[PDB]
Amino acid sequence: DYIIKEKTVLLQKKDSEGFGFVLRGAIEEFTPTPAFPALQYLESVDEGGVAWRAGLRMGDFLIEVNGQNVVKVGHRQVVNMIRQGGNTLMVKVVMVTR
Amino acid sequence: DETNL
Repeated sequence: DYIIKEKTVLLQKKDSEGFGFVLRGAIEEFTPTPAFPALQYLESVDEGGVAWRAGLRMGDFLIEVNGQNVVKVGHRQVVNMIRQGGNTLMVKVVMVTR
Repeated sequence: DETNL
């Protein structure tokens, strides 16, 4: 079986810091499966970080960046889309279990 | 490929 937990969070950081996560991902012909529901995912998240306090964890997959779907969007364009918002980031992720 | 955010 699969347990898919969708969670939508708003990340608010200061100028002198980061969101506190490492985005990893990726070709491009992508078929979302329950195990891999997206391409880009959080490889690590800094404990007590902005992202971390927001609820986000290692393994979460990035579905949306600021209301816009990034399910099939490349790594470059996603990092690029994250920077676009500056200190505010609304992100929609999925935590896949079992 | 990775990025620190």
